[PDB]
Amino acid sequence: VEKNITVTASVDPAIDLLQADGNALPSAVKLAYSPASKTFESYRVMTQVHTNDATKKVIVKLADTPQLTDVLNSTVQMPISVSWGGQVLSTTAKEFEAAALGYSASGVNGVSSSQELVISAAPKTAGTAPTAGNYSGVVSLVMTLG
Amino acid sequence: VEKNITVTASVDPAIDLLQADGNALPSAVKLAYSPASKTFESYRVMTQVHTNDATKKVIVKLADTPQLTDVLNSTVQMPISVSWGGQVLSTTAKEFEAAALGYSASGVNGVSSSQELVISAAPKTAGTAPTAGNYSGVVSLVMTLG
Amino acid sequence: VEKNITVTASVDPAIDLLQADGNALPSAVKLAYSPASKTFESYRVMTQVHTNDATKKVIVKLADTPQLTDVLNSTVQMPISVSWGGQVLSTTAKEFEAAALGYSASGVNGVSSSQELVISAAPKTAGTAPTAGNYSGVVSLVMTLG
Amino acid sequence: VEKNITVTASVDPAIDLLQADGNALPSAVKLAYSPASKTFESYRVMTQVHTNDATKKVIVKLADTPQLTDVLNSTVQMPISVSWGGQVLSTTAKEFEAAALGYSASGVNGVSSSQELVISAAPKTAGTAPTAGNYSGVVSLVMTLG
Amino acid sequence: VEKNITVTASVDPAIDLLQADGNALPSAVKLAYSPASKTFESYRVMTQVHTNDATKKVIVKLADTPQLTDVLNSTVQMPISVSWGGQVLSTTAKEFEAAALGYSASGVNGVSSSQELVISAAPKTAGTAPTAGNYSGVVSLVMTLG
Amino acid sequence: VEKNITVTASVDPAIDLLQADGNALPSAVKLAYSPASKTFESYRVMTQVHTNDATKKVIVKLADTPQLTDVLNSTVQMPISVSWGGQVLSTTAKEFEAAALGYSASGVNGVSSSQELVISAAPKTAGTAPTAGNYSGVVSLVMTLG
Amino acid sequence: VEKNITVTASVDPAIDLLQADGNALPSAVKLAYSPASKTFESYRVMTQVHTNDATKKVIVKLADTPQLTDVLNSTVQMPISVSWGGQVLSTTAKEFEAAALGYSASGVNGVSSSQELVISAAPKTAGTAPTAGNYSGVVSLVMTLG
Repeated sequence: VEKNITVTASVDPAIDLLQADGNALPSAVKLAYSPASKTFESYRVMTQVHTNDATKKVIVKLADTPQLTDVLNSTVQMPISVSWGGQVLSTTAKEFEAAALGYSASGVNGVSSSQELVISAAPKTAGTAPTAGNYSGVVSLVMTLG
Repeated sequence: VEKNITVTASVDPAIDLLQADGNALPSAVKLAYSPASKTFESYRVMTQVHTNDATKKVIVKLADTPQLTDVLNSTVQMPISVSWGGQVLSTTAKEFEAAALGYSASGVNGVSSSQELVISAAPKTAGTAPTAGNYSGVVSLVMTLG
Repeated sequence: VEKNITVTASVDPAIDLLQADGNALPSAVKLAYSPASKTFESYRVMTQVHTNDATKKVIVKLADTPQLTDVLNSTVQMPISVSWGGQVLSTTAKEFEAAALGYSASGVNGVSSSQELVISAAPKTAGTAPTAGNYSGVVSLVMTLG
Repeated sequence: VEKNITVTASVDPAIDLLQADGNALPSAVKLAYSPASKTFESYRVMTQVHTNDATKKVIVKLADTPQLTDVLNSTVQMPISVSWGGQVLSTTAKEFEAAALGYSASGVNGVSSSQELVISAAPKTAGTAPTAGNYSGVVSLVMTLG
Repeated sequence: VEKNITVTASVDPAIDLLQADGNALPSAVKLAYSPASKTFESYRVMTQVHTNDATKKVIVKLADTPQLTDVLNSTVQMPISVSWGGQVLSTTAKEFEAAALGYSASGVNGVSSSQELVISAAPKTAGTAPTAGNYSGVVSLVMTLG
Repeated sequence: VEKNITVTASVDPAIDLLQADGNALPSAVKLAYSPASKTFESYRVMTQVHTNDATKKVIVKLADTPQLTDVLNSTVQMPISVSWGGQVLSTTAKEFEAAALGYSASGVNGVSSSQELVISAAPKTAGTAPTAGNYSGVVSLVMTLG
Repeated sequence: VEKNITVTASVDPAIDLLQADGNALPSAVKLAYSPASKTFESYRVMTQVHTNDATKKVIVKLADTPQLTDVLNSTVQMPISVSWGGQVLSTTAKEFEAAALGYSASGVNGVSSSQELVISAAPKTAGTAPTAGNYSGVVSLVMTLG
């Protein structure tokens, strides 16, 4: 037999995010709506940033405001909230100092301390249940070196 | 770098199931077979039901009779048994009263007492060892409000 | 709501391993490294073997020599040592007699006495600290009936 | 049968924490709230630090301020307090001298005397009961050598 | 090193149970069976109830009738008997008056006198030895304020 | 509140060991080392055997030769010596007659006279102090009816 | 409605590879690049070989040397390393004996023990970061019977 396995990779020499255990971030996450409290469960994962130069600050921002949208009704939207390193991310660029990230906390140089990434969504109107259906959205997290 | 994390969610304003610790139910379970006793281990998890209205009864049923089937032989089947709240579930719809579920037992309104969910399988013929191989199946648990 | 829980199972009519309390073996284990003594902590669990026929001997072997490898450097390796029933396992097949396992020690037929399984790792060079990073590996324990 | 047990380990040649009995620290802890005194129970464990070089000081800090957050409401928070070696830990780095830790108190070189680790939480407003629900959080304890 | 310790807590502002020495109740108990008398040993622990309001009665009940079940045979069952405060608990709700509990017997307000909790099991048929194997079950004790 | 207490039990209809006061045997024991005499303290407990049939002999043996091993060095071992009923136990099976055990010495039928169980360890080389550290081991006592 | 689902299959009566859980191998894999260590993450999957005749040896080779190439610059290349069964694969043909594969380890005849497949890539010049961009490549694994 012949088995053609396609191998693909994306390379950025400067920066990237990886999980605290040394694995790539998940490509998809699942949220749960609970009717009693009218809110969605948050997704939390501990991430470490790998950098080529540890002396420069890190700028984190979102490419666009993420929104959960119904697969059958593009009109219905629900905002998505993303926070990294304990601060809420948005289109405006946040800045993290190199000393705050704690590079080389372990024996590996260029790897910072674990930073928590939180993904969550809320109804667009407070105290109102969202319309039934399946929702989907994309969070475009952009990280660049100072 | 840019990391496109896809966020998806399914919303039902009326009812749903969550674990007793406030987490979504597992998407996959594993059963073990012991050759000496010719039986499979059961999977048990404690679940709590969240409802928009606590005064209505709850109807629980299975969409279809689940069966473990060999991944390499669709002919070989093994029945799966599912029980929730201490009663055996089937295609015929069971009914649970609102008072039996014990809503608002804790300080959170609309959340009932913990109900145990049991997943298990048995050989289709009693006292006969199943054929060797890998088996798989899907349990489609359907819960609706009265 | 509909919740599609996938149920999967692997069946071998002859033999398998289970924990002494009647649970499946863990799918993952964690080792701890202490800088002071340059050695890793061992993982120990008490297991019982279930057999269809108690009169036959048991052959235990490893599919391949396990090694801890760095997730970021496939070149760096650390050997893993596995021992079951008080004897060191390897690629060469060990043999355990049916009388040594003590079948039906309790009231259940076909279940032997508790056998200890030990998982441990050591640096590839004695007296040298391993390179910092996260390591991973797989132990493929193979058990077959005589 | 074949049983694929995944073995993973994290190695830091310089420093780490272990329990006083020579076991890894627990990955999860449980706190208890008492309605009568409006306070949470503290978690206490005796830990020993293992070092490659016993002549250097030890710096202990938290990667971020831990907070207990409701699994269903990311808005509700409760601060977590962590203290090690009798001093309260925070984002600002504490320093412990090598003589204060008492290295080689027993016959093992590079192992210090037992240091107590305390994990506790309190309501964000004094004298006010927290909202009912399930809370979760992560404490990221960072220890590095001087 | 970085050590991510997960901290979790469950909060009910009204009521809860704690041990007489101020510790959380055990999450697991062990029963012993003696062949000579055909009965199981009882588990006894002294508990104190903490309440936000000491003037209201206390309702105690079980979410479902607990049963010991064989880990390898879901058909085999053994009933579990639970009694708190000297009275047998069941699905029907018991009621304890605020004066009978003796609140503030010591210097701490809102804490009652010690109440004994008894967990025990018996064979489903009197005078018959249970089938050999390992048994497990869950007791869901529900306590609410009047 | 809801408190999920897990109840588990192991049943053997034929035989078992219990303490002379009617309690289960301890799951863990502690040994002390005195530098002055290069020996370990022995652990002694008085046990009574409960049997379904008092006319049959009792066979007592160890599943494997117990050894104290260093938690940080699996190479270092220390033998453990176990004796029950005044005779040294080993892998080879001992036999105790029904008349020697003195069944029904008290008013309870099927319960024998008190038999002493001794657990002790010694250095693997006589007159040599063991290496410093923490040691652990498991004694697998197997008792079966004739 | 009419839904035209195209069904296609490739048949080789002699040999093929499947995952250890009985699924086809993935058609695409993703590699992660970390700037700090200047290396790519490896892809590891456990595979089992199915054969028509278990007495013949197995020859494994690559059709051509795989290389990661930039989608926008065909000049930029990065070598891909593939290893199966613990040995590095190349254009020269490796040979695996029928006894080393351990056929019929489980109850299914003609299925061998689990063999690990590793896919990884490295920069063409050691210690040099690859040029930024998206890379792609194909691994043509050829397996034939002796």
